[PDB]
Amino acid sequence: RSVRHIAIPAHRGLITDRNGEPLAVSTPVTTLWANPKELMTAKERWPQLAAALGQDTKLFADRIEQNAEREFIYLVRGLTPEQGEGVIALKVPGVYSIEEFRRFYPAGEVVAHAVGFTDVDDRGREGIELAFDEWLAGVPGKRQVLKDRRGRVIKDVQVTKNAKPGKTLALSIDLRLQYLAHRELRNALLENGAKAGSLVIMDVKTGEILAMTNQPTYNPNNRRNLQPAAMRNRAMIDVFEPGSTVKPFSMSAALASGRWKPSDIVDVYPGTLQIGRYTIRDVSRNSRQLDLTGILIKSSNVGISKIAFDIGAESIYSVMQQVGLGQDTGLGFPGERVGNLPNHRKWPKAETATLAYGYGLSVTAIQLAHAYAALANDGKSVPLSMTRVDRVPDGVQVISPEVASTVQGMLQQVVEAQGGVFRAQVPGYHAAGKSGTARKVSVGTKGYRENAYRSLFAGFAPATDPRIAMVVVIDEPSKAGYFGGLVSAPVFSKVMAGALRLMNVPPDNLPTAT
Ligand SMILES: *C(=O)[C@@H](NC(=O)[C@H](NC(=O)N1CCN(CC)C(=O)C1=O)c1ccc(O)cc1)[C@@H]1N[C@@H](C(=O)O)[C@@H](C)CS1
Ligand SMILES: [Cl-]
Ligand SMILES: [Cl-]
Ligand SMILES: [Cl-]
Repeated sequence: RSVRHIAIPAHRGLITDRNGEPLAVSTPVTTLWANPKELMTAKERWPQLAAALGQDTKLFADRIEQNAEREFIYLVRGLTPEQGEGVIALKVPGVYSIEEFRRFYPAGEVVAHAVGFTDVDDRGREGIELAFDEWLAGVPGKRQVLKDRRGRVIKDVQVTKNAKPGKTLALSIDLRLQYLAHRELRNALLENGAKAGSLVIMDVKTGEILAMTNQPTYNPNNRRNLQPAAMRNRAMIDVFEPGSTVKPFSMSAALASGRWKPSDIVDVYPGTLQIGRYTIRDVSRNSRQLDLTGILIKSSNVGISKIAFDIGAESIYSVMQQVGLGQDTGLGFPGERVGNLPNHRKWPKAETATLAYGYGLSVTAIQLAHAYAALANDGKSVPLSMTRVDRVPDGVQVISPEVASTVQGMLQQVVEAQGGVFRAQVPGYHAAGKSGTARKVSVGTKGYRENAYRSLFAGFAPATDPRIAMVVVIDEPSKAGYFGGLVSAPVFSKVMAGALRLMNVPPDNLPTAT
């Protein structure tokens, strides 16, 4: 007869949203174990015990007989505390209970990518659970039990070490906006027959990530049939060419250069522009000349190319780096990518062009939203945060108030003007933003696919005092068009309207309110 040492399960720290809503919680459960040696002295209680555990009488009997010489086996794990003491009430000799915890995710698939999960051993393996594992993990206690010759538990002798709970972590996420964002992205995925998507909502003034959702997603409370594809927090860990969505930054470089002003007109006839062996092409070849604003409204590649040739790549590269494209966010989310902003010594005409209209670089959805947040925040960039922020941090002026203000105005025109991106309009509010439509990279070679696109829309609102920026990305829609302003803009409209209402933001455009 010896003294066995056994663990005292500790509480894992609570993860909440920014308002205290539970996202990850350690819920008390009871596991039943048995001493076969003791159970063998009470065989006639078996059929009753077997039925209380929902097991076939003979199969249960087989289990115990196969482990007869043994002193410890598990009967069932993770019952409710009531279920456990219900069975313990049967007073079957050799049946014991252990009070433990199971990690439970109340929002399930809605916040799976941000939150992640713990594995069997209670260690974080994905998402925030992994990133803050040290913080969240408690330290298990220990106690001593005396058992006799036949393994029968005789006495609880002492607690050698108390258990200590993990610490509470409050995320920057607003679960209300996360629900709204999650449902709308799913709907659009399904309407459009798309393969994947992301949606990011950011507070432009504080840097707090208010929502981050992706499709495909999964249920962390039930991972039985989980495939690896569904696990990716795409918004942070997948990179893409932003296409036309970087034009407002190219345009920001232009206005900062002293060589351009909004009234300037650019001749974009014939809608192509040969340079070398490569042809810069416009998709909407309907106008012959466009002012600066009209270059954004019609999303003219030729137009932006000509401005780019005039100002040079370095000024464009510069603004893109400054707003944080291809830069480290400093969030340290597991697997998070920085993307790439190519740095050349000599910038040929083509590479200057393709950079200015958003190819040759790669960003994440979170980075894109960050850049639009800076633009919306009168040119002041603020560090990203995925945890609740108490004090509004000190920002860095990355674009002058004046340039930012002008570019905000052009983007508002992109949504509201005739021939604009009208599906992006937000009932009740003035919205600003920019669509994008980008050919996907060829599988198995260099170059681009002729029929697979990524639909983008990026923006902020309300125009008169911007509070939130948003990025909607949808991959390979195949059912109802593929242009950014057809596919992603209506999602922007719907989510933005809901978000601003949920945040009680006063409407700034009542003739369209509800
Ligand atoms: C902004 O996103 C614009 N989109 C396009 O021009 C794309 N272009 C491309 O995907 N690519 C791929 C790679 N290269 C060489 C490296 C290119 O030169 C290039 O242009 C595009 C291509 C085909 C089709 O059918 C559509 C788009 C403009 N933005 C949109 C928008 O706002 O969503 C529109 C309305 C005009 S095209
Ligand atoms: Cl990276
Ligand atoms: Cl953070
Ligand atoms: Cl791609």
